[PDB]
Amino acid sequence: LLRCRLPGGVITTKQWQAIDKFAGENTIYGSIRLTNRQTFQFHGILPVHQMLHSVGLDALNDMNRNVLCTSNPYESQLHAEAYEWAKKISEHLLPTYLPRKFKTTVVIPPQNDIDLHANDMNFVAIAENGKLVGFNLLVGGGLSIEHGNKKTYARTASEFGYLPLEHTLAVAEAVVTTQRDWGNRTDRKNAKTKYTLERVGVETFKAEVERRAGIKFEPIRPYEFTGRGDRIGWVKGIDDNWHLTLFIENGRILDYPARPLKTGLLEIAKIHKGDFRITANQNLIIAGVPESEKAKIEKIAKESGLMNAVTPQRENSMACVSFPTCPLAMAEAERFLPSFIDNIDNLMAKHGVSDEHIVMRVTGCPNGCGRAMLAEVGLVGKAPGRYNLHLGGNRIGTRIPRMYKENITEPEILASLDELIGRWAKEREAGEGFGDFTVRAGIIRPVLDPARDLWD
Ligand code: SRM
Ligand code: SF4
Ligand SMILES: [K+]
Repeated sequence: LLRCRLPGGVITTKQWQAIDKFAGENTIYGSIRLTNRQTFQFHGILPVHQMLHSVGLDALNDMNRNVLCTSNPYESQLHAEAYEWAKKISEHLLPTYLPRKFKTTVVIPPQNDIDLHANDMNFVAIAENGKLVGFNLLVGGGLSIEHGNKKTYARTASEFGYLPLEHTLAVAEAVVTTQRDWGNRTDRKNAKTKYTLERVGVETFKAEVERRAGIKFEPIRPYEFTGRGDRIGWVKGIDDNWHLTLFIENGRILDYPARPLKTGLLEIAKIHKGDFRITANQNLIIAGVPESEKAKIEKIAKESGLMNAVTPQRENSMACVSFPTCPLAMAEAERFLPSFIDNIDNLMAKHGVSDEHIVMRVTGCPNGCGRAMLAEVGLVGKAPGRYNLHLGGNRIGTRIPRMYKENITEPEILASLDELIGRWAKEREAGEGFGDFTVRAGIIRPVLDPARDLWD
């Protein structure tokens, strides 16, 4: 279990070949596991720092996790600057000791693919005339909970205000230090930023950040999100460039009988002009493909089974690693997701909603790595084969789903969804998401203030 610092999930084709080699020859599993934080993991390492350092990669006292950045913006030209900033914040935050681990993102509306509400500090990019002018700052997200411990809770980030580009690093540093100083000095399970904010208050925390940064926040600049999914397939970039996002189930890159996913990515890496981008949805973008090269790349991806069509449901589902490698796993996640979505796909077809999707996530234990606490339908592992079923989040990921059923099995989960999906298929308003529908139709009460109303 070794993880690399890879801001924005951008990795070169050279770096890819290096990690592909190591993964194959020096680990028990032989796989490359793309994570939902835009980096990769090796499992069962049997020097790695030299191998990493040799291609210019460094694995993260340092409570800082990988800084995320919207991987495939609709306004393609914005990525370069946003990525440059994610990278600078990353280097800037590198060693103070944080009470708990600190997570940061750079978001480019209208996409919340990085799932900002699961993070401590978020910089939402504001652009004027194709140029970034500043960031809206949202602080305090965190999903980790402890079963039956009403003192823990998932929380969404709070808006602090807008800041011109020039103040970015000063503000980033100020949030980190304020949290470091005010974080709970006694208990580890309450030292996270989401808890500090609720203890001292957003305005109190905010005022301190302004004092330390040497700035005064301006009012929030308008922004909205329309989704969190990747743009599977070919999308037109800038110039004559194209981006091919490949759906990779569970982000597990391995050669399977008749689906040489790993070798395929190696073949592509060898002829690929630009680089790759690991997404927050555990997928991979082959970025900067000249129009003339599309066919070459597509042929390989197609042959290798990297372009096998899946339903929109499968593309919008996610699970954490869990067993067999995670020591904290309570129930299967990555290994349960595939057949579970086979079941959900059947249910979607049965109700005539096969072209629809429900943001569905499974996390193997309450730590919440699979980000089930920001899903429309979240499954939270409680024991072997048993999960807590949560409903009521929304497509864009700005609402925490309340627990609907507790410690139930797959057959029980499937029966409840069969029924709920049916009602949604028939009673929903035009373009209404499943999560919103369960809340509208009174199937589940919404979570309006997590620190106070998440638990029944
Ligand atoms: C690989 C990854 C899951 C995935 O399927 O993509 C994952 C995997 C693990 N996470 Fe996580 N976490 C990962 C994203 C997150 C997220 C979601 C996110 O950041 O977008 C969360 C929820 C958000 C949050 O932090 O509140 C998350 C909250 C945790 C926690 C609980 C943190 C807390 O504040 O209490 C732990 C346990 C701990 O650190 O104590 C943890 C622990 C772990 C460990 C490293 C278990 C351990 O401590 O020994 C898991 C490794 C399993 C394995 O065998 O590989 N992981 N984990 C995601 C790796 C991110 C990365 O590259 O660093
Ligand atoms: S949610 Fe739990 S089981 Fe899943 S990877 Fe994180 S710590 Fe392990
Ligand atoms: K995926």
